[PDB]
Amino acid sequence: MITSSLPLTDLHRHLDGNIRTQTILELGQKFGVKLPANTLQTLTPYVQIVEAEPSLVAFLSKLDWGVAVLGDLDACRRVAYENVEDALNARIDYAELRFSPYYMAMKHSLPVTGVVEAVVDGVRAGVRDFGIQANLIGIMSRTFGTDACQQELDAILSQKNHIVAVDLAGDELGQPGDRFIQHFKQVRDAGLHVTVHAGEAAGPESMWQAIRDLGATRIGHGVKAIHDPKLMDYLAQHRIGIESCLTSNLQTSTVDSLATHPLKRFLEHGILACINTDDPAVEGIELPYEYEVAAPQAGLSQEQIRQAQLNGLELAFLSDSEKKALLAKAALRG
Amino acid sequence: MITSSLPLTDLHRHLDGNIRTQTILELGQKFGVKLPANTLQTLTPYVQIVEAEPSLVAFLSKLDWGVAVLGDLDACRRVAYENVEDALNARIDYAELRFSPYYMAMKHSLPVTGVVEAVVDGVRAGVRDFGIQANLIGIMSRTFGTDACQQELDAILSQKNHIVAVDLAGDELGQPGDRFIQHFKQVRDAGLHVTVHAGEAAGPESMWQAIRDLGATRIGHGVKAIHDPKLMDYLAQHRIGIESCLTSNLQTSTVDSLATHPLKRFLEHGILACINTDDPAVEGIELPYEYEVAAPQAGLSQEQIRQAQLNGLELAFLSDSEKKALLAKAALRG
Ligand SMILES: OC[C@H]1O[C@@H](n2cnc3c2N=CNC[C@H]3O)C[C@@H]1O
Ligand SMILES: OC[C@H]1O[C@@H](n2cnc3c2N=CNC[C@H]3O)C[C@@H]1O
Ligand code: NA
Ligand SMILES: [Zn+2]
Ligand SMILES: [Zn+2]
Repeated sequence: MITSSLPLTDLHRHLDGNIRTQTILELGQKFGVKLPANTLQTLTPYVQIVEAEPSLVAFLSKLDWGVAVLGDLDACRRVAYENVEDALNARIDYAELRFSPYYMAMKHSLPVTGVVEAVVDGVRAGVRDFGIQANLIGIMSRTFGTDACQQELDAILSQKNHIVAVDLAGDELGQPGDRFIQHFKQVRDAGLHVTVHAGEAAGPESMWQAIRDLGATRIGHGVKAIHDPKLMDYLAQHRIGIESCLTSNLQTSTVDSLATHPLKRFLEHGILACINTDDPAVEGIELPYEYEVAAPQAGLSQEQIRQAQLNGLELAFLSDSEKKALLAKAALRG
Repeated sequence: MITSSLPLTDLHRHLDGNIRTQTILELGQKFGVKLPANTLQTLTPYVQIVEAEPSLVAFLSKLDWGVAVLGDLDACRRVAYENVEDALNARIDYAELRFSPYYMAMKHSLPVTGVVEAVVDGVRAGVRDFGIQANLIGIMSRTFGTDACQQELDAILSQKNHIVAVDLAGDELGQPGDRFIQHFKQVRDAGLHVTVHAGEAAGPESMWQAIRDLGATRIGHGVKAIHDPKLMDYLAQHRIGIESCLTSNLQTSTVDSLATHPLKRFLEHGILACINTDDPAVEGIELPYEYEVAAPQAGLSQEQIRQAQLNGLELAFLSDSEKKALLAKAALRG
C-alpha cells in the first residue's frame, strides 16, 4: 500500500513506452499509419504485453507501435503532456519521465532536437495544468548503435537546462555499456546525473561497468546483483540506487516469479531500492498496483514497502532542499 | 492469419468475462461500487491479466470487478449488447456467447431468471443492430455448488427457446463434473446441447467423465488429453469438439508455453479443435490476435490454422443448413 504521508515518486518511467492506446489509434489515423487493428480492444494485444516475453528484446518490440504514430513534433508534445496527466492519475507526487528522442523520431524521420524541445514543452504544459512535480531524463537507445546515441546525446544536451540526467536503455546484451564510455563522459562534463539500465538481461559485470566507468549513481533494474555478494555490499555502502520494476522484470522473463524477485533481499541488505512502473501502458499496470499487488506478491512487508517509497524520494535527482520540501508537503496528509 | 473467404467463429467466449473497462467504470459510478482505481489506465491491472496467474481460480478472480458493477437488469442487458458489438469488431461472423446468470446476479442479488431474459434481450438487440450471427450458451458456475447450479439451470431453461447449450465452468478441481450428472440429465432432457470445461486444471479423467456421464459433445480446453493416447483416439473417432483457448491456457498457467500447447498435436491427430478467445477483455486479447500471433507461436502452419478455422464452423451448435449458409456467405469474400 501507498503511504499517504510520504511523497510518491516514479523514477523509472518511460514516457515513450506509455502511450495511450486511444492516442495510438487517433495519431495512427491522423498520419495514415496502417495499424494491426482499429479498435481499443482489438489493438490492445499488439501494443500491450499479453504474457511474459522470452527476453528483453522481445519485450522491447511492444513499444514499437506507439512511436510508429509520432508523425510530427506536435504528436511528441501531445504524448508528453498526456504522460503528465497519467502520472497525476497514478497518485505520483514527483515523476522522472525518461524518453529516447531518437527512438521517437525514427519512424517518421523527425528532427531529434525538435523532438527534445517538443517533449520539454509538453511536460512543462502538463506540469502547469496538472500540478505535479516532474523532471526529464534523456535516454540514449543503445540498440541503434553508438553513432545514433551520439546524435541523440547532442539533442539531449541542447536542452540540458531542462533535463536532469541521461540514461542508457534498450538491448543490453547486444550493446554493452563499455561502448558508451565517451558518451557518458560528455554527460558528466555537462553536469548531468547518470542512471543506466544494467544487470537486467546481462549480468553483474554490466552493473560494475556502469558504476565504475559510466559513473552511474542509479541503476535501472540491477536484478543480477543478487548473484554477486560483493556487488550487493558495494551498492549498500556507496548508496547506489536500484530502480526496481517488478512487473517489468516478470514480463521480460528477467525474473521467473515475483516470489523470487530480489527486491526484498536488496532492502534487507540496506540497499536503496525503490519501486517504479517502467513502461506502464505496454505492461498494463500503473504505480498503485505495483504497490498494492506486485510488491506484496514479491514478499515485501508493509514496512519494507514504506522503506522503498522513502528510498524513491532519497534517490530522486533533486536537491536536498527540494527533497526536504516534498517530505514536508506530504507529511501534512494522511 | 484469419482466412477471409471462410466463416470466422468464436465458440468459447464468456460475455461476463468480456466487460469493457470503460463500462466497469461507468456502471461502478452509477451504482456506487467502490473500485480499486478510477481511470482506465489505473483500473486496467485490476481487471485484466498482467502476467500468467498461478492457478485457474487466480485467473478467475480477474472477472470479479466486471460482474460487481451489474447493479440492475439493464446493466446485464448493456454488457450483453456491448458484447455483440465487440464480436463484430473482432471480425467474427458467428459467435456463441456463454454466460453464468447466477454469477452476474450475485453481487447485487439480481433475479437470476431476470438476468437470463436481460441477456437474451441485449444479444437480440445487438444482433439486430450490428448484423453478425450469434447464439447463447447458459453456464452453470460449478464454483458455487450443486444447489446454486440447479437454481442457475432452472433460470437458463426458462429461456431454452433462445439458448442452444449449457456449459459447466469455474473451479474444475474444486467442483468435479461427477457432482452435476443430474443437472446435465435435465439439459439433455430439455433438448439442449452440452459443452463442459474439462481437462484444464484436472486431468484427462475429467474429460472422460464429461463425455461419458455428462454427454458433452464439445470440451472447453481439454488440454490434458495430450497425456492420454486412448482419449485422443476417442476424440478423433467420435468427432468430439475441442475448444482451444491459446492465451487463456497460458494465463492460467495450464500450459507452460505456446510452443508446448497441444493444439498442433490435436490437429495432427485429426481432432476437431478450434480457436477461441475465452475471456478477451480479461486476457487483453481478441480473436484476430489469436489467429495472427498466438497460433503461429503455438507452431501451427497457415494450413493448420485454416483447418482450425473450418473446425469452428463444423463444431458450431447450428444445423447443417445454417452451416452451409455461413460457408456460402463467407465464400464470396477475400
Ligand atoms: O524509452 C524508450 C527506450 O527505452 C528502452 N526501454 C524501454 N523500457 C525498457 C527499455 N530498455 C531496457 N529495459 C527494459 C525496460 O526497462 C526502449 C527504447 O530504447
Ligand atoms: O462465464 C463466467 C463463469 O465462467 C467461468 N470461467 C470464465 N472463464 C473461464 C471460466 N471457467 C473455467 N476455466 C477458465 C476459463 O475458461 C467463471 C464464471 O464461473
Ligand atoms: Na493486461
Ligand atoms: Zn526502463
Ligand atoms: Zn471458458
